[PDB]
Amino acid sequence: IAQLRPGQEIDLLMHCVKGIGKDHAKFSPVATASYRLLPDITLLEPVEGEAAEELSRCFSPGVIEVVARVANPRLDTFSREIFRNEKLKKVVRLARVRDHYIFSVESTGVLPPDVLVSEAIKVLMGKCRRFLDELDAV
Amino acid sequence: VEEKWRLLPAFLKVKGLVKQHIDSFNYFINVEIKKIMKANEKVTSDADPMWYLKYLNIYVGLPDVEESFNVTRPVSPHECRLRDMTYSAPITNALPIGRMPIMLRSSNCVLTGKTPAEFAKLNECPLDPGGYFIVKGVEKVILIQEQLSKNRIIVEADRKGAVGASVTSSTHEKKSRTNMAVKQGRFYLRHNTLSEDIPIVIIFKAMGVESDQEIVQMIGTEEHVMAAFGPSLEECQKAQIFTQMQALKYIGNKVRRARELLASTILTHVPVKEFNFRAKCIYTAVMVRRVILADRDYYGNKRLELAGQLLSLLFEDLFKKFNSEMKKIADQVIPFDVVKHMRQDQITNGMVNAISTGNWSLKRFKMDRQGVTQVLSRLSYISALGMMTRISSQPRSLQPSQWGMLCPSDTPEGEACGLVKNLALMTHITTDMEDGPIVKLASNLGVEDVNLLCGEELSYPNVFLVFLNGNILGVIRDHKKLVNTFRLMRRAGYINEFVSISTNLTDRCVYISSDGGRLCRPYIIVKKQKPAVTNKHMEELAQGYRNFEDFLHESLVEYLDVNEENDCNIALYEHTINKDTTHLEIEPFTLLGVCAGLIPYPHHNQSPRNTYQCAMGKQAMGTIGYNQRNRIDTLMYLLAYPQKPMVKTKTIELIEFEKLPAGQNATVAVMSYSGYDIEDALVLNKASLDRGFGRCLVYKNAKCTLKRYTNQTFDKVMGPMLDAATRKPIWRHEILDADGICSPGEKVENKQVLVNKSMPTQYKDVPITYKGATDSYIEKVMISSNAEDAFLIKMLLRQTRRPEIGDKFSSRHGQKGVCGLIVPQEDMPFCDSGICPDIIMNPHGFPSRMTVGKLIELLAGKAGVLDGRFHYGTAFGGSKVKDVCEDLVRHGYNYLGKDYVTSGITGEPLEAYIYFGPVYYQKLKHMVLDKMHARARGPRAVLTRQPTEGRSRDGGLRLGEMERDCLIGYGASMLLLERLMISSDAFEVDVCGQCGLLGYSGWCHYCKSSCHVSSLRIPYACKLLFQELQSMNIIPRLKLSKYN
Amino acid sequence: RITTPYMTKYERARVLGTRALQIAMCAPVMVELEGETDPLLIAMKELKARKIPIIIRRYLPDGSYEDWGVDELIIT
Amino acid sequence: MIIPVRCFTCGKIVGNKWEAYLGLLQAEYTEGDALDALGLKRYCCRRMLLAHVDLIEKLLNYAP
Amino acid sequence: QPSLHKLSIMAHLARVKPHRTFRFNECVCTPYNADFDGDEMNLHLPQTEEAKAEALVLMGTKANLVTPRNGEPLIAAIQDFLTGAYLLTLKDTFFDRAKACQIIASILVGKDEKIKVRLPPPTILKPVTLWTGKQIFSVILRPSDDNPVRANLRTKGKQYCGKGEDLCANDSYVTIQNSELMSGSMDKGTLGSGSKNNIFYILLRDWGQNEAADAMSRLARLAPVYLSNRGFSIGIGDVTPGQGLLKAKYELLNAGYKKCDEYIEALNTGKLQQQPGCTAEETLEALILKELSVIRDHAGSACLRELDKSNSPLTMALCGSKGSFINISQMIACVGQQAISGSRVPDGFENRSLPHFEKHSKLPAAKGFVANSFYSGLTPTEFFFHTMAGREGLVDTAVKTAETGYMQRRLVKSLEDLCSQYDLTVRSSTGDIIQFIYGGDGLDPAAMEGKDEPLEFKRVLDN
Amino acid sequence: IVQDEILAHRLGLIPIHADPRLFEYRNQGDEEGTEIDTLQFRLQVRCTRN
Amino acid sequence: VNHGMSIDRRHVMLLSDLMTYKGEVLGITRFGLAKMKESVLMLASFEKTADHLFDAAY
Amino acid sequence: MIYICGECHTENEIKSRDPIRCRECGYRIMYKKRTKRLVVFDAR
Amino acid sequence: QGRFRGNLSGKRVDFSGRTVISPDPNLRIDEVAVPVHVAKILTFPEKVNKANINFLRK
DNA sequence: GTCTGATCTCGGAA
DNA sequence: TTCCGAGATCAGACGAGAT
Ligand SMILES: [Mg+2]
Ligand SMILES: [Zn+2]
Ligand SMILES: [Zn+2]
Ligand SMILES: [Zn+2]
Repeated sequence: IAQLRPGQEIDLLMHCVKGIGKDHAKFSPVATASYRLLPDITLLEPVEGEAAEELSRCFSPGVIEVVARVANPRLDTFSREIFRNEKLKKVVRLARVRDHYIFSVESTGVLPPDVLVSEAIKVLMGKCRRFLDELDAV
Repeated sequence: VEEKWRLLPAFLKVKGLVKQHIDSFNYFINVEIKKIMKANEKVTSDADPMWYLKYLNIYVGLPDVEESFNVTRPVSPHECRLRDMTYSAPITNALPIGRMPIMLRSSNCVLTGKTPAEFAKLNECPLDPGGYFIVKGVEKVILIQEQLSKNRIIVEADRKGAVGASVTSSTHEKKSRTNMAVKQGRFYLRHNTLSEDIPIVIIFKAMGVESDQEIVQMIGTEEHVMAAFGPSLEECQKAQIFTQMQALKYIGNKVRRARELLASTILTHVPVKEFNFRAKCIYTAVMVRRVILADRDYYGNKRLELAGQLLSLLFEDLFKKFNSEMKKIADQVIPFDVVKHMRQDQITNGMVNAISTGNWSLKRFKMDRQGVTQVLSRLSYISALGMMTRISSQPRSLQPSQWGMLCPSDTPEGEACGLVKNLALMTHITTDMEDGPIVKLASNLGVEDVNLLCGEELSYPNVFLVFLNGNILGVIRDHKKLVNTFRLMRRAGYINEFVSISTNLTDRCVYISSDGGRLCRPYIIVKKQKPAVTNKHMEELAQGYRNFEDFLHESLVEYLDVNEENDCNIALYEHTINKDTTHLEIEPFTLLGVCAGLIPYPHHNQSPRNTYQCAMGKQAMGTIGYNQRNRIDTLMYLLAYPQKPMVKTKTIELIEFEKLPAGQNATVAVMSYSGYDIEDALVLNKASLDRGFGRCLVYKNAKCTLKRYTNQTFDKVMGPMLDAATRKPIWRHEILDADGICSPGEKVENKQVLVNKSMPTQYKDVPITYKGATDSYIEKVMISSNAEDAFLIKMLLRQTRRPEIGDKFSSRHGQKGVCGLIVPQEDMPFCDSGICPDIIMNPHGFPSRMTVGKLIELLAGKAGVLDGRFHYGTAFGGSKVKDVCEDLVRHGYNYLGKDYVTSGITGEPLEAYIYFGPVYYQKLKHMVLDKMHARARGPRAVLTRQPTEGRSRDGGLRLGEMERDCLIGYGASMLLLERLMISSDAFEVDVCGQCGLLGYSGWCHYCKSSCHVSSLRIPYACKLLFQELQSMNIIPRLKLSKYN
Repeated sequence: RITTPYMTKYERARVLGTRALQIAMCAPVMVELEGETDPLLIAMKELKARKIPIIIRRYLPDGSYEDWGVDELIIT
Repeated sequence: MIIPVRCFTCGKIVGNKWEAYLGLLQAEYTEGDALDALGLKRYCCRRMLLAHVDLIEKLLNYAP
Repeated sequence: QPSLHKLSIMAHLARVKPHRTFRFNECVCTPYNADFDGDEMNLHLPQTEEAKAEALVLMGTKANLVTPRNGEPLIAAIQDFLTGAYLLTLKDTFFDRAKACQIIASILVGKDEKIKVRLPPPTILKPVTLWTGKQIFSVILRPSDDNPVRANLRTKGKQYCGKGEDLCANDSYVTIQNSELMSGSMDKGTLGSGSKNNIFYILLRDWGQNEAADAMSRLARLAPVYLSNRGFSIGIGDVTPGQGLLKAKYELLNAGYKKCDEYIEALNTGKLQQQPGCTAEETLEALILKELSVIRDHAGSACLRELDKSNSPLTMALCGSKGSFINISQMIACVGQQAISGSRVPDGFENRSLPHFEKHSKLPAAKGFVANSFYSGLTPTEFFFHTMAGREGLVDTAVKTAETGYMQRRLVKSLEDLCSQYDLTVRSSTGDIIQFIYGGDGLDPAAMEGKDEPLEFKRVLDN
Repeated sequence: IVQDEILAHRLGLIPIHADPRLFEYRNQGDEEGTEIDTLQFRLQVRCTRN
Repeated sequence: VNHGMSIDRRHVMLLSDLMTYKGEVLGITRFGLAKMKESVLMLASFEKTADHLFDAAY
Repeated sequence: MIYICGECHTENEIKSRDPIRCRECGYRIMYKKRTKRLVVFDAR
Repeated sequence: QGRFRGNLSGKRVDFSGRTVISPDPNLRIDEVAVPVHVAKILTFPEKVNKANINFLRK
């Protein structure tokens, strides 16, 4: 919190309140709560004969198998190194699936992340039932 | 060939930055006070010639302060900064004379030599430049003025080839300008003591050379154009029968407003004469020689007067005023220390009042240089160091003679677009020296003068005439042997390293300059195509087994001024060495200053974008010193969490800027977002500002002092007026604390009282209230006596401001920008790994400004944080893009940095990739809380009854006369009556019909008849025009008419 | 009858200038207004309905004049 | 001044990783892989330790 | 506060927002000459009701859309809006009813929330149905069904195809019929300030000034909403020369230097022919400049041929939003000869510009030519000469405003008391006639159309 | 030596392991707390030499 | 038109026609204002405020 | 009234019209003790 | 600085303010966003005229 | 520290 | 013979605004 030298005091009470994260970012329950679409990489042409290990170092390390097989696409960070090669850029189209993403919630530690998400869905449902009861009044 | 940069951190330890201010003052203390006593001994009087006062020496001791009779205690410089004193030391059988202020880190200041552990008990920051006097509490620098050279034959073009030498008397009493004009083909010698432009052959016959054969032999023996000296003047001399030497003093003896043998010594002064005028004639003849053979802004001509040269202009005059008043006393009381101790007021309040009010008002030297001193700008660290290396002028365009001496890009814009320069890194202003061994080697190496026939010094090629400091010292047949032998001698070390021999072959004059004040710079000597550093030397300097001054005596590094750079073949790098290289270049990033040089990749930006930053680098908002909490200064801006930059240069390490940085480095993502970033504006996010991105700390300062009067009554600080309870006023005396001074650690609203300073008329209280707009917390309250011990009390007001809409950020490339919008974090284009940006920057700042150096900082920074490394982007070097780009690939990033983001608002991925990375954004001191202003109706000025000027005085902003024409051109008539009579000066006046004049109220005093008096409606400023016109004899007699 | 039959922008400004200041001193309103409280917004409702009790006195610079009703002019 | 306890961009708790970081640099650990030992994956939370200067141990000297 | 023309004071309606900044729409910033780099500007508040109408009618922004020097419009799109609407009306964009109703429904706040906004029928139906970009830009000119605006405009554009009227594949030829953008892309010259055939000028003259201010305040709301979801961004990939530039610049720097080595050698070693202007060593430099400007413009043409489309500084230069094609050649290929007041850089030392070169060298890169572009970074002599030529920009703005401020003052202190009287004569204050009709025809220069003619009859008849 | 607000801001960013949805929002200003809305903490550090 | 900077001729047709309508070409300096205007305060608000006010009192 | 020395940091009870010197020093820079009131701060 | 060129023509003016500007595209071209604190200070005297009686009372 | 028209003194001529 | 041309010296001025 702070550093001191001898003869110095810190005396303070605190008050904690329940706050939305959009009020101030110190109320934010999550470090990063981003998501990303799962990539899928299709070799249109079969690649073999030392161009496979060329395509190995081109991508992310774990993504590929060595002929060339796209072993596990989920680990791919989009460096987009293929287009530097000038030969394999015509070979493989890289793509990301639209309706298949990858969430990555990392909580600060207030609530465990499996209860952050199930609370996050729970207040979106509450945000629309708040409006559906407005139409029932009118 | 590999490592030669190491000479620069060894040069900076010796005499590089803010050490030229110090050495110049250390020369002034340790030499110049003992060269004024030799000029001003022997105080004698005429009313008694049998006594004598004779000064032996002056010593200037250590800084002290007395608060009583004989305490005589010493002082740290950060006590004079608090108690508003002046950091000064006594001047001294062995009795005191006065007190003179000492610049910090000088030879007699306290701060020199002492370790950072001892800087704590002296409460001073170790990363603090020095070179500033502490006068009356504030800290003033003497700015480096640049003057033109002394006794210089300048050939200008007034009408046709006029030449004037602005001789400066070594006996410093006067400075005269003996210019030479041409009127209708004839030369003249216009002066300010001569009532007539007298022909020059009149002077020559007055100077002892009487015959006319000698004069042409002086001017031109080879005739081709110097024959056209003939029918110009020596015929015009002969046209009136006036061949005589005594008779031609007589024509001078009339116009000079036998008596002119003496008054020809106040003409072309520094050519010396012992009534042997032969040396004077050649110097006038060479001045004519230029004209018949025929650059004011070129830096061999510009000498620099530093802080120690400029104080010696003062102290010599203040010693003389102390000296002559001893004669005025000894001639008063004889028909002696005890009538001298009250003249301790003379030097002390003379020297101090010249620094605080920046006025050398010296009638003895007829100079009135205004604004020589400036208060230090403690806005950031480099805004202090950017003031220490500053040059004020007395042209605006950049000359290439400023290469290596001054920063090309560090300048203001506005009134001073090229008139306030900044010193570069590896420069050195020179000091004076003796001219003994210079002459002694000149006369051995070969020179001869006053015995040579007039004809010799002429168009013949082998007549290079040696000039030292502007005085001819003979002629040499072979220029090369002289220039080369002196240069070998200087390198060997027999002659002073600073002296420079330069040769102009257009007019055969070699120029030995030992001037002092010349801009100088070091280079690595190139004898044949192999340089002299030899690498192994660059290794000695590595262990320290050698010092930069050992390079000089080993003839490996040469100091070159601007004049010698005409004769050299400076190679920039190792690989551009030629057949005739001469000197080489130590480290080519040293041509940039210390405000630029902060910029990473300045050699990729357009050059008018570095210059914008040199202004904004001084305006940065960051940390000031390690004693930044104990300083109580009038306005101190502090950052909450500063960060050293990710892309440092090499000048940042020599300054130790990263030891006390200014500005964070935020992950920008240059893209166009939400349309609130159009004109250089830039979107921030409301999470980083909630996480503490650039929280401000603006520290004001309010003070008061409680003086004891001549009435022997004094000021009181009586406590709060509790009303109906112990509770203090409704909010007015709520923070007072019962000792008077407010309590530290408490908030002050508007119009709340800090102290109850009560004044004797009987006591009227003058309560010192805090105005502000927002609230401020007291941090410290200091209590002390000043010099005249009167209980000064100083407050210190915290205020933290998160940067909201309006607060100007810059971007370390001169692309400044008000923060137009603050979006929430969840509305912002996060990339794949989760990183939402902090500062979305508009990409239209790039293709017109062409600041490509910014685009590499997002690359060199982003590769830098991912590797755990600080990438050097210096000037002319640093980390290239072809190796930074292959470092992003190892961490799985795009090799240009353009990262695939998905949009925050819509959730779909963005159509194009977005550049992304950390660049060093420095907040700077233009926050909108200091500039928000509105004036409904407030104070009016007492004289003209218009609203006042300033926001401190509740404002009113001048609808100027340029905006009057805009309101004219719209045709809005009833607006201008409303905007310049109704809501500015709505006055009401009474005039009378007959004799029409301003008569007060109901009737007009002239013609008391009271009947015709009819009120008008007028602006008050027009009524004040009529009433001050009528004060002089102009009488505006208004003749009214009714409204039709 | 000889000047321009178009209401200039300097005549529309002052007619809206003084009909605003007249109606801000409780003048009788001619447009049976619909809740406008800005007196200037009432006056543009007066102009478009062409009910303003104002006649422009146009001065030819010799000194002769020529009247023009605001009903009798072509606004933009 | 002192280490800001959050990242400015994401807000990972990073104030508790300063003396754990300085304890790593006291050992052999290079400037790069010291931050990989503390669990700092992305670079924006990595610059909060890398680009940070610690004035608070230096100001304390001049604050008796 | 540096009021330089009539448009520096303008009235504005006032909406009390929540901040301490004066925030205005960025279309009206070129009349103020106001960037947002920390600039301040004053706000007067007229008190009487007569001075309130004189602000609204005479000095309102809806009245002074047009500067009185030319008749050009000064209030029009700046920066992002131009590069937003160019990227939207570009031929390649296609929106589905997902994004089409999202971009369109951005234009429904603040006097616009009460219109039945009519999306036009889509221009592809069968294989997938989707709109085009230009069909959504037509919603700016005519959002409702009962809107009476029918805008018409046919003009050239920047990067004009030269041959072909409107049918060539470069597609820089605007044709709007009845406020429906039919072909072409919106450059600066069809949306920005300074052109008398942008739509906001065409909507001004033909359909009143309320429809021009609405269609300009529609685009300022619409075009960032497209661009912030399309992500226009610059990077260093947008500045790196490809492979084709480097082998082109290397030969042009060699073959441009062989001749200038010979043209110098043809002067001093022997006999050189002379241009009629002056002698040798004056026409040599004018023949140096011809071969160096050959270099920076062929390499500037070598850059632009290989520079791929959707490049960010190229896209900002095609529509004239920011920076021309000169700046792209300076950043990428080669920045040319740095000239000081119309010549090569003068020798500040004796017969030599800087002591690195040789005496009497008239060589390129010794008298001011910079060979490296801003990407590959300037060298120390090259950086100095660019600074020397850069300061002449900064020095001259300090001294010109010291003179044209005075020249503004003398001009308006003689010319202020003239007004066109009611019998069309223009007289002084004292009654004396200066002009019998104002300018021969008695016509506003402000309302005047291009070519100093009030109509330009080809445009009105086709309208 | 840490300034008051910057201390009070740095106490804000510290996360707190007490889970929400046990508590409710703070209705009024209500700077006293009602032990159903708030959660108080104390910090008393005074350092000497050992 | 040499400096870009397009302008209507009707502005220059007014500036020229003011500058030469009283006999001779009256350049817009301090001196040409005296030969153009009769009123004092319009001259007195321009340069030479001292002489123009005393001479019009003479 | 209790003040704190320049560097001695000893609480010196002075009174009015008293020189500001110090016990165990001579140094005349005397700061004031921090207030005793409950000061409420906002963590925003 | 004298009364002619600076106190009779270019005179200071009440009901007038000055801040730093920042963009806002979400306004019509005819509107300036004025801060609250300024708008509570700069006042317009609106006389009471049977249509703003209930509005000024409110 | 010039850029400025005005206003004073000299001088050569029908 | 006088008068008008051409030699010297003398004027007032040299942008807005801002803290
Ligand atoms: Mg600006
Ligand atoms: Zn009377
Ligand atoms: Zn983070
Ligand atoms: Zn003490």
